[PDB]
Amino acid sequence: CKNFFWKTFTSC
Amino acid sequence: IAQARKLVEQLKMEANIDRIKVSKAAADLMAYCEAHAKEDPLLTPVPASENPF
Amino acid sequence: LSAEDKAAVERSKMIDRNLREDGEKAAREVKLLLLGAGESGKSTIVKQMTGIVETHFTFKDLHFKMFDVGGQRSERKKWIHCFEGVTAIIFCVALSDYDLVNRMHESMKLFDSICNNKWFTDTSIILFLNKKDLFEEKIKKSPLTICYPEYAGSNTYEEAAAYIQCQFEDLNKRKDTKEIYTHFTCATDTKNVQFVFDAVTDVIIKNNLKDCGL
Amino acid sequence: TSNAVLTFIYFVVCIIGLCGNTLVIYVILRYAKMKTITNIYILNLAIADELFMLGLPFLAMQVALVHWPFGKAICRVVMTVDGINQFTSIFCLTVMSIDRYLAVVHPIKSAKWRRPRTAKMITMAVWGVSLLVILPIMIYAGLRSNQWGRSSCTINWPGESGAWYTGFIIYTFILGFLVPLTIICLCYLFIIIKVKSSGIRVGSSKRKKSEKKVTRMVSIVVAVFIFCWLPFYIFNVSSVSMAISPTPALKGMFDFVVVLTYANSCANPILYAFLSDNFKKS
Amino acid sequence: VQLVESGGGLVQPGGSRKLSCSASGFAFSSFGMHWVRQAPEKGLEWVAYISSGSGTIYYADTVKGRFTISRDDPKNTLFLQMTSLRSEDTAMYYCVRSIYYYGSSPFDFWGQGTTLTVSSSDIVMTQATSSVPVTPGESVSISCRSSKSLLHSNGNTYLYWFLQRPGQSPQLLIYRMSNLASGVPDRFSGSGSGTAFTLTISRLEAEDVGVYYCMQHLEYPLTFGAGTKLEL
Amino acid sequence: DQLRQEAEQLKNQIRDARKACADATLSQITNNIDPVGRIQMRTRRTLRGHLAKIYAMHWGTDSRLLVSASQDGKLIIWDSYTTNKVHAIPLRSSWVMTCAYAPSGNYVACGGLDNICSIYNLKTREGNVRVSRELAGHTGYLSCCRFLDDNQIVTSSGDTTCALWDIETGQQTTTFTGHTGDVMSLSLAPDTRLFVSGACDASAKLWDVREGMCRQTFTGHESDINAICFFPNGNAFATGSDDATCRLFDLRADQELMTYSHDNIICGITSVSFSKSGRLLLAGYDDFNCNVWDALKADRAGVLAGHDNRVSCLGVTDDGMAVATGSWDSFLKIWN
Repeated sequence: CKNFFWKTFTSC
Repeated sequence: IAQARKLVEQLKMEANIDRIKVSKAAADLMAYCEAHAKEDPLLTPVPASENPF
Repeated sequence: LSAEDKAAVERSKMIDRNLREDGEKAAREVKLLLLGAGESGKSTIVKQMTGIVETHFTFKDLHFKMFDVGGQRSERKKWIHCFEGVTAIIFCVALSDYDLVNRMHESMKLFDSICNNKWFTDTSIILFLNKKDLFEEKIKKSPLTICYPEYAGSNTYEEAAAYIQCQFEDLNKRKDTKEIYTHFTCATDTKNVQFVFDAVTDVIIKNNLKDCGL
Repeated sequence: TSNAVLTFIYFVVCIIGLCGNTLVIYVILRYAKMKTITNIYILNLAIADELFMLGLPFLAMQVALVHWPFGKAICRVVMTVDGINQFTSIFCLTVMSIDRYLAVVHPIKSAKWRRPRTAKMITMAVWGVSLLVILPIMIYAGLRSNQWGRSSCTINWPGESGAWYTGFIIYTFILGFLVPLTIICLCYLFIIIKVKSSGIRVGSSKRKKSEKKVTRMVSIVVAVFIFCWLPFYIFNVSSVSMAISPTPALKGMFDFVVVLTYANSCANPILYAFLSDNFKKS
Repeated sequence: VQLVESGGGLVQPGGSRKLSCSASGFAFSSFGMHWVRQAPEKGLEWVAYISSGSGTIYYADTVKGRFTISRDDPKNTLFLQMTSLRSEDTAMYYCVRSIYYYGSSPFDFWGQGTTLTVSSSDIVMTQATSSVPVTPGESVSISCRSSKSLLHSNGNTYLYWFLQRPGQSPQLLIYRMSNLASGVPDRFSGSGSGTAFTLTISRLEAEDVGVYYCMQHLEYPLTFGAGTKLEL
Repeated sequence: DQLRQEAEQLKNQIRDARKACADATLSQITNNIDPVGRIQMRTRRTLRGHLAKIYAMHWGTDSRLLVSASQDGKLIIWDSYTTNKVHAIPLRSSWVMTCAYAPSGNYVACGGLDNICSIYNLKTREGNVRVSRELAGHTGYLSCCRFLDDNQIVTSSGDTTCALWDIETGQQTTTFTGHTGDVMSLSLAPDTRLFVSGACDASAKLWDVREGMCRQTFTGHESDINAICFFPNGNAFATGSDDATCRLFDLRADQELMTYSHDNIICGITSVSFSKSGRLLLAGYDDFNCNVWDALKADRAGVLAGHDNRVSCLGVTDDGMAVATGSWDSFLKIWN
């Protein structure tokens, strides 16, 4: 997974 | 000079005309408008059933 | 329900298609209003290529229709609303009228009247100065000061004609909307039609550049 | 502290975009002169910008909550509408540029192509291609939940490999920032060279007065487009290329570029309203 | 104005034949064209219709599929290609010009027709009287009955009165039940309401002897009456 | 000298004679009449087939068909109810000022800068409309064509003249010439026994077709007058000029009965017409809209603001069911 991707930030 | 004589003759023949008082003419216009006021769709909007538009 | 009214609708659509096609064909044709002095040099530029006489020709995939005003002699303001939206106005000028029995004052008054109209606040005007053969020897013999009290300089085509051109192109009052630009007529090398084509091309370029935004 | 400022930035940018596009559509719809090719193109651009701006407040709420509670279906539709509006806006800009090039550089031969019905057909084609190009967005969207229970709306790319991320981002970079940008640059370069090359008219001030403004307008549009879209793609490509640990400053930078990519759609109505001689009259 | 039909003759059943209508003297491309046939001893029957610009084509149910109507505007011609011909198609065919706009006169000119012999919820325009005694100088009334109201929501009563003289092509007498056609004398008049129509002749003269047909135009297929014959 | 002074004295004496009868006090005649209030009308239909500036339109006597002429070079006949186009007549000279519809509906007329009044026959065999006649003889420019019958047509030209023709022979049967400027507008009386013409002289002249002499001349306007319309009773008319002023004159009083002007309008009138009852006066200004005045009270009662350019033509149906306004916006609206 990537924390930063497209227009949303995910902690994952 | 060829038009002055015609102009004065026309003015002379225009002078002797039947002129009525302005009050009578205004009264006549008012009377006509009042008499024909009923059949004026632009004044009173005709209902959509009887209106072809 | 709409028995033969459908056929009427179909006929309307068909002639509407014909209307659209005819209008699209007409959009490729350019209309040029024409003015000029009375029988002075109007017979020269027309050699390059009733109520109104329209002359039609074609140059480089562009159909030019030219409408002159010499056929009508009436009040100019009463027909000036009919020519609103015309592509450009060609206003011929003769340089032999500076010493003629006078005409330059009327020409510049007409230029002022036409360059500030209610409808013509945006149209562009081309202008060609003709009869240079007389101008070759009428300037040395007769100085240009006859019609230009405020001008003093060499009596040569390089400077005196330049001064006349500057005065004419400054005669307009709204200079930042309509472009006034000039070409020199030549008896040989009939490129005047080429200059007309280039001028109308630039006019159309600016027109659609304005129309698209920016 | 940091969250509140960014959420208010999202709110203000969405409000400005909504108001500007709302007034633009209000002006266009009310006035009957707006049934022209340029006006319908501007209308399509304005409605795309309106929808794109409407898509943002959900992102603002998600950033505020640091999770997405709206549900899988709402997340999917939000991502789909975001994709369709973004690509509709960029391709609307592309078609406006190519149409302007056709109108100016090729004025005579373009009469057969520049027709209102043909323009509306091209508009529908643009919308169709925009719907086509966001299939991954509308298929692989959904919620992802971490070990603490917080769930965020994002694209669930199938397969444990990370090649899908890079492929998708390079595809969107090429078809959403590269081809439109180069097409617009070429079209406006040809427009500028055609306007400047009208020197056979041999007229004075025709090299500066009527073309410096056009050059400035073109430069402004291209520069604002690049300045608004490039940071987002740079950040995304770095993230999918260089693995960087998340920091609050990095998070702020990310949400800031996500604000900028909408700031472009906010600025477009400003361009076509503050600098439009035929449109400011209405 | 001139419409000439050609291509008729003897045709074996199941065969094919092309009928051609040559137009002259009018703007052919701005008119719809109808093919209308008449049986050897019966009334008129509508066959086919093609619009201006070939944008609309209609057929009769008994002829649909087997017939094809087309036109050549540059050559001013109308074509009817007929396949799988049967004995029921033995008839004389007429090429009829028509034109549709606000106030026009459709079916206002008929061709001479050509003979084709093959060896062996439609609106019912019911006709009651087949013959009346006729004396010149008198007034004669003819009635037509319609199974459906011909009056429309736009006020038009789409009923047409045609007259066919002995051995002659039919001509338009009245269109839309109240309008006299071009050139017809003022003796003829038409009146009526939905599903009840009357054609009246005052001061009957010679040359008015023939068969009077009432036709409807409210919806396709167009249907004729049986026919009323006036004899001395 | 002596003759000019005599003419001036005659003018002064007729002015005094008409001033003696000016006992209007019109501020006291119209106060009793209840004002019409405020009327509202909307564009029931929009006829969009012209792709240039339209200059004239004219209703048929059936109050359905209307002819409209535009600069694109084609005049089209509209079915006002269904918005269909009945005919699309392509005329020769693209520059046209006026169009007319015959009262019988058989013919239409057109003219303009070509100085030719072209008469087209609609109800013909062979299908298409054909140019029946081309009336020629004017030395100015055709400005207004009106039909008396299918055979008599009255035209006005820019060479300070009006004429009455015979269509069959194509010759000027009568010529009216008393103006000193371009005649711009022309209106026929309902009985068609006389008409009125307005020119650049700011004077409207009343002619009788049978005689050929100007029966009366009316002044009062300061600038050129662009529109004349007859009152429905036939005993009055209205003139709209370039100074944003409408003026209602009465033939018998031979004076300016009423004036309609507002401080906030400075642009020029282009067309003027009355309603069926004569109570409403429709004026098409150059302010890209139209105004509706109360004729008997001189109070602005309505605004027809629906056009994106100047309204050039304005007509009212014979039954008074609709008002068609055509503008340079390339569309003509039909208000009700």
